[PDB]
Amino acid sequence: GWVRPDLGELSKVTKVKTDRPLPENPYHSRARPEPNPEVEGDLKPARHGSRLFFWTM
Amino acid sequence: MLKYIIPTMMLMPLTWLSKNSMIWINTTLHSLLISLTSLLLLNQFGDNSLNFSLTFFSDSLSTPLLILTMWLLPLMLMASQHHLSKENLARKKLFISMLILLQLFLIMTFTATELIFFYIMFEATLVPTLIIITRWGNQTERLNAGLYFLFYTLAGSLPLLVALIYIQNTMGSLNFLILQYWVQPMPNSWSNTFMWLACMMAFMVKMPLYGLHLWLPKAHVEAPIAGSMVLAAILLKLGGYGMMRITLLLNPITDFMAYPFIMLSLWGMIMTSSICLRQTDLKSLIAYSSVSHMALVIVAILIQTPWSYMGATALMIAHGLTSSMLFCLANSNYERVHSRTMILARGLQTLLPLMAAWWLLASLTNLALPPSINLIGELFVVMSTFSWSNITIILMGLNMVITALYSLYMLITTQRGKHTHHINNILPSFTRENALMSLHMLPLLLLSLNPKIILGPLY
Repeated sequence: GWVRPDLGELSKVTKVKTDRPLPENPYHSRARPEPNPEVEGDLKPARHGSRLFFWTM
Repeated sequence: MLKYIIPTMMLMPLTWLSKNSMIWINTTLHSLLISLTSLLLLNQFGDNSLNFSLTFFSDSLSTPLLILTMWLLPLMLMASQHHLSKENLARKKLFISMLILLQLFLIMTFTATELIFFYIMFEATLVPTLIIITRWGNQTERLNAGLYFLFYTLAGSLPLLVALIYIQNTMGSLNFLILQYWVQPMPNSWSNTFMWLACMMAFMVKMPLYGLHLWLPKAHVEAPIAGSMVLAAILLKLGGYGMMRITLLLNPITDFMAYPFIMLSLWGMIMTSSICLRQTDLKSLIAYSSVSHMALVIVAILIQTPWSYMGATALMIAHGLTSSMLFCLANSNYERVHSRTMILARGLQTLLPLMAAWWLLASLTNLALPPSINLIGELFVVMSTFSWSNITIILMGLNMVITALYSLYMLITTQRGKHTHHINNILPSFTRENALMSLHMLPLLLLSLNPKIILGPLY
């Protein structure tokens, strides 16, 4: 028997069932260190303008 | 204080769009009106100072100096013709506007709340004076004089900015109240000593003291009358004003570190009063006189007595008036004879019969005549320094003897005894010069009646 595979039927991405489970963290690395605290919310007008030497507001 | 800032601005385009031979009358009239309005300031009472903003405020030290500035403007703006009356209309307007802008930065500087703002307007006062004395110096070393003026006053005045920024970012803001009400003692380390030496040495350059005083006499004998009188009176008394304000900080280390400046000031006061006894070049005598009296002012500031500060501000205001007037009489004699020397222009008792009264009265206000303000200042400085030490009053009285000697020699040299009878060009005295003399003398005598104004913060 053994029908020859047509060009290009040795292609065409394939499913397969397994028995072992799909892995988490296959790169055997540590966890993520820290997120950055996000600055959100509305903003008020500035406290007394510039707070430089002078030029107050 | 904005009611004094903004008409000083508005008096500037006045000079531009006033027509030919009418700029003079309008500027003189309006600056005298500004002088009345300036005299309306004097409100300051008792407990606090007065605040004309978080930007402007007036201590009672700043009030008579401010009225002195806005009173010395119209006197100068009349004083500065007949040596530029033949020049161009555009250059004339540029000169008058330069004096108005210099008044503006002086008012900026005397009502400076913040010391940073004080430094900026300090060297803003420094800027136009070089242009004035260089463009109208009327001699051949005016370049040398303006250049020494510039580099001395900057190179002394410049690390003061670094010390003020350091105080700005180590103790918060630099309002004089919050620099006050918070000021902590600063112990005898070395960095505190260098900060003190930077600030006090910048103002030492500005006064000047003896080791740094050749700054001054070239900038007076090689300068026009406007730059000379404003330079002497308002710039030196502005330097003293600044030292008075900044010496509130650095309380303990001035006793440790303030002995050699007292020393150089005293011995150089004696040597400067000695050097202005034998010179020619009549203009220079008043310059070294100013060096002597401001060395006396420096001794008065660095000792820290309320008697000393009252005597200091009285001596400042009286000597500003006297030295400005005496510069103006020297320019009057130089317009009579194109000499600048002293042994040439002799006589002048026979001729010019009225000018003898102004020479005598200005020489007696320089003599420390006893009801005048000059002796009030010198007397309280002598009282405070004899409280400082029982031995230093010898130098004060020796300064007194030599001061009377050179001042009265300056009187009896130019204007006593024999005309040289080869002069034959001098005209009788104009009404302008005597109007200027009466504008100088009469406020000094009327303050001699009531000197409760000019005594400063510690009244």
